[PDB]
Formats: sequence, structure tokens, C-alpha cells
Amino acid sequence: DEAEASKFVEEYDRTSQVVWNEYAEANWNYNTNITTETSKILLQKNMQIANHTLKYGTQARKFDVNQLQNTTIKRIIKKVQDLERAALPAQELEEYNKILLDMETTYSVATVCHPNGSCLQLEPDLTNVMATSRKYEDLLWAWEGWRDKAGRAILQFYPKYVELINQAARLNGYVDAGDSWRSMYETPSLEQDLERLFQELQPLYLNLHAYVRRALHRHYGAQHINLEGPIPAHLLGNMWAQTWSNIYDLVVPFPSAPSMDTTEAMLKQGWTPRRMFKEADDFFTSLGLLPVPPEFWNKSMLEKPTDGREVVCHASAWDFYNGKDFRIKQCTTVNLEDLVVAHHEMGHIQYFMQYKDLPVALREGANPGFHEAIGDVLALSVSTPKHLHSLNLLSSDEHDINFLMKMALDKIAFIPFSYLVDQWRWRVFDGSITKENYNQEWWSLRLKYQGLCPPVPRTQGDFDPGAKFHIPSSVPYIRYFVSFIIQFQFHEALCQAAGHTGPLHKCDIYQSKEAGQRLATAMKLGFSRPWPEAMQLITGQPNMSASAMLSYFKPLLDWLRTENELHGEKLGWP
Ligand SMILES: *[C@@H]1O[C@H](CO)[C@@H](O)[C@H](O)[C@H]1NC(C)=O
Ligand SMILES: *[C@@H]1O[C@H](CO)[C@@H](O)[C@H](O)[C@H]1NC(C)=O
Ligand SMILES: C[C@H](CS)C(=O)N1CCCC1C(=O)O
Ligand SMILES: [Cl-]
Ligand SMILES: [Cl-]
Ligand SMILES: [Zn+2]
Repeated sequence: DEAEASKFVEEYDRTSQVVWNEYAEANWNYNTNITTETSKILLQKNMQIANHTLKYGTQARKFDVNQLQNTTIKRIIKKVQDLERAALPAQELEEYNKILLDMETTYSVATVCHPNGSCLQLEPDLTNVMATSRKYEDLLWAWEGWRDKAGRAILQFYPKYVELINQAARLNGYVDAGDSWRSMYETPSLEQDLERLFQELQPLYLNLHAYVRRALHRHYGAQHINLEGPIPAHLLGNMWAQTWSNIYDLVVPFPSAPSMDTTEAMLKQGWTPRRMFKEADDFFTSLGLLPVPPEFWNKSMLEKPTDGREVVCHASAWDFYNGKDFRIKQCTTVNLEDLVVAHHEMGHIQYFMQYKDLPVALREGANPGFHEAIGDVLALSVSTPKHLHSLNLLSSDEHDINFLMKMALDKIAFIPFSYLVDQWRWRVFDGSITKENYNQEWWSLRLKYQGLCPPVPRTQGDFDPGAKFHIPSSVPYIRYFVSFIIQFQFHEALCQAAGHTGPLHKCDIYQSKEAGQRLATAMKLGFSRPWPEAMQLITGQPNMSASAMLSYFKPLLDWLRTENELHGEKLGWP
């Protein structure tokens, strides 16, 4: 039945391209114009694609993959045997698809109002408050309000969501949804591997945490910051305290060595979202990589519509499975942070284009982490003072430590948060956490890993996890933890390939063809081989490692230890 295998795969591919392209269409229309009609159509298309999935998934299961020779064929068929949600009986599938849509819409349209009538949306209103306000009470208002409006509204949907996604998981041979999600890495030692990486970054995070806590103590008062306890979750410049770069002004190591207001500069010289993406497109091409198609610039939504339209603002890259149509949907704002995000998303597009000629079943990254890392890698070089200066956005060890601190506030602070999200979800999926303890366990992990505490006590009815995009949107999060670790591994490898000598953090791979070549050969593999092969192609070795990230920040770790030591900080939070 070997010849039958090849035929089946060829047929699965042809048909899947058509149906998946059609689905992307409806999905895109809903995401870029949330309405009753677009929602209705999306739900209808869900059943259509599920029908396709069931038809081929059923046939695929009749193949004893064990008996198949061709490994590339063996691999595709094994993947098609997994029906995902399509495994759910029609009634549950319909209810499931609606739950997902209701949670997404609820999160996307949530607003926080004032007594008068001024209501703020998450993007860019609340996001801006969290990033620029230095008033304890105003930060609290936005922080609590977002959770009161978005978080609480998602709670009514989560338990049923968990029940259905787990059922689908069990119907596909997994013990639960978390199991199914983790399988995407094809790594039996995943959990222990991730745990080890997390532990390796502890010294660095705990030291960053202690330094920032001291700075907040200095700004917000001793009566509000316990130098031996967790940091209130609304003071880090970000709604989820996942990245702390926005409070750089409160923690600058050497305030005597000032740096230009990058954002002010961008706005000052008329930078626009389109300009931001163009610059990213240029960085990829400079490496010899592929430029985005003209179609990209015409169909993408690079700005928040003013049509009055309601949309899903969270940044995302789209592959329409026809090897020609690729788009980015992002409510881009003109500032450095979003400039990095633009590169992030462009990295996804580059990946799409790179493996566009493989069977659609294999048109995925080596693993989800790889897909998230590509753009961040280039953005690391983009963020260097030298590169920013070349873009006319910027104008000495002190400047060096300040830069490292700025990078750390984003990259190091994110490590514990990115680790925490799915630790929580895996436990919800496996039944360890019931709806009675959703929130309480969320905060135990928030405390355990990030050393954060809620500024206001939480109450029955609260569901803060629902206030984070990926939860109601049901998008796995561990990919971002993996990404942040491996992107430094890639940076290190690419820099060495470019001939860079000296401190890793000073490397800029701009215009390096040797660098673009390694990324290219790896991306071309798509999901055709276990990820360690792609890892090997890029770095010369096969494992995930925190060494690159540690080496990158070494100078900062040394500075932080000395600084915290002379101030007598007690690391951690008893
Ligand atoms: C928003 O979707 C509706 C369908 O409900 C459609 O009629 C309208 O034209 C769409 N708006 C834009 C700007 O495309
Ligand atoms: C395995 O099948 C795939 C898909 O048909 C084909 O591209 C590949 O060359 C085949 N490999 C071998 C060794 O036959
Ligand atoms: C934008 C991307 C997704 S394509 C996303 O959700 N990310 C990746 C960086 C961390 C992050 C997040 O929570 O915003
Ligand atoms: Cl929270
Ligand atoms: Cl993932
Ligand atoms: Zn991404």
C-alpha cells in the first residue's frame, strides 16, 4: 500500500490548498471586520473545512504508518490522522467553534469606560496608559478595568471551552489538550528541557527583578513597594507585565548618559506603519532573503481601521496557502516597540515564503518556537544603537550598560511570563486546576515565576487569564518561551557566520549574506524534518541552550550583581 500512500498525499495536498485558502479568506474577513455577517460566514466555513478534514483524516487512519517506507510520506499521513477539532461530533464541533468565536469577539470589543463616558479600547488607549502613566492610581484603573471588562467576560466561556478542546484531544489519541499542544515539538523531554532552560535564566531574572523593585521603591514610595516581596503587577509599563521596557526611564543605569527619544524621533521624522514594515522588508532582503510580494502591501492591514470597523488588533501573519498571498494584520503604532513587532511579523512572512513549495501539510516551522524567533533575530540587530543611529533614531560602557538594560527589560523579563502561561493551561487541561481555582492558581504562578502580586485583591468572578489575548484566542504560548531562548542561539550563530568579533550584544548582521543563507536553508525545511535538524543547520549543534542568551547579557549580569550587592538587595521574594 506504498503507492496508495503517495497518491493519497498528493490528493490531500491539492484539495487542502483549495479549502484552506477559502477558510483563510473568511477568517481574514472576520478578523479585519468583526460583524454578525462575517462571523456567521466564518462559522459556516468551519464546518466546510472540518468536513474535508474528517474525510481525509478518516482515510489517513486506515494507513498503518508503521508499514510505510518513504519517511516524508510517513510523516504527512501521521499528521493527517490527527483531525483536531474536526474529531468532535457535529453538535459539539458547532458549539466549540462558536465558543471560540464568542471569546475572540468579546476580547476584541471590550472597552473600559469612565464615569463621564470616555471609553478606552486596549489598543492603543489602555496600552498607552500602562506605558506612560506614572500615577499609581491611574495605572490601577486601567489594569483593574481591563480585567473587570475583558477577563471577567471570558469566564462564562472557559470551562466549556476546556471540556470541548480536551474531548477533541482525547478523540485524536491524546490524554488532553495540553498533551496535544506539546506534541507539536516532537520532544518527549520537552517539559524537563524547558524547566532546565528556565532555571538557567533565574540568576539573571532575579537580579533584574531586584534592581527594578528598588527603582520602583524609589519612585512609588516605601509604603507601596516591599524590597523583600513581589512587585505590584501594574507598575511594569505593560498590561501583563510581560515586558518592562516602557519603564526604562525609571531604571536607567546611567542617567548621565542619555539617549534620544527613539519614539519621539520616529514621530519627529514622519515615520509611518508602512515605513516601519518597509524597513523590515529591507533588512530581510539585505540578508539575501526574499522581499514580500506586491500583493502583501495591497491586502495587509498595517493600521487600525478608521472605518468604524471593529477588528482583532493583536499582531499576526497570515499564509493563504497558495504560495502567493501573504499578509500581516496589525494595529501598528509609531514607536520602537512596534518596530520590533513589525520585524517579528515579517519573520513569519519570510518563513511562509521560504517553504511555500512544500506539501501544505509540512508548511509550518521546524516547531512553533522557530516560527516566532525568525523576526526577533533580525530585530535584535535592528535594536542596536549603531543600527538605530543609521536610521537616524539615535545619536562607552555606560551607554553599553544602558542598552543592555533596555534589552533585558524586554527579553529577560519575558522569560518567566512566557514560561508561566502554559504551565497554567497545561494544568487546567489535565484537570489539576478546576474552574474554582482558575484565578488563584494563575496568581500563584505569577508569584512563583515572575515575583509579581496583584495590586488589588482578586475576587470570585475574576478571571485575569482571560484578559490576556492567547487565552480566549486559544493560541499556545510556550512557543514564545522557546523563541526567546533560541533566538539568541540564532543571533550568536549568525553573528559568528557574519564574522563578528567581540561582545555578542554589539553584533549587527545587517546585509550579511552568510547569515541569510543559514536562515534560508533552515526555513526551507518547513516541518519536513524534526526540529533538531533545523537547529543544527543554523547553529552547528542540535539542542536548545540558554548559553547564547547568557553570553549576550553577561556584562549586564555582572553589573547587576555588583549594583544589587552594594544596595544589599535580598533576591527573590520571601
Ligand atoms: C464589514 O463587514 C460588513 C458585513 O457585515 C460589510 O458589508 C462591510 O462592507 C465590511 N466593511 C469593510 C470596510 O469592508
Ligand atoms: C517521498 O515522497 C515525497 C512526496 O511524494 C517525494 O518528494 C520524495 O522524493 C520521496 N522520497 C523517496 C526517497 O522516495
Ligand atoms: C505577536 C505575537 C504573535 S504572531 C504574540 O502574541 N507575541 C509574541 C511576542 C510575545 C507575544 C505576545 O504576548 O504579544
Ligand atoms: Cl494578570
Ligand atoms: Cl506552541
Ligand atoms: Zn509571532
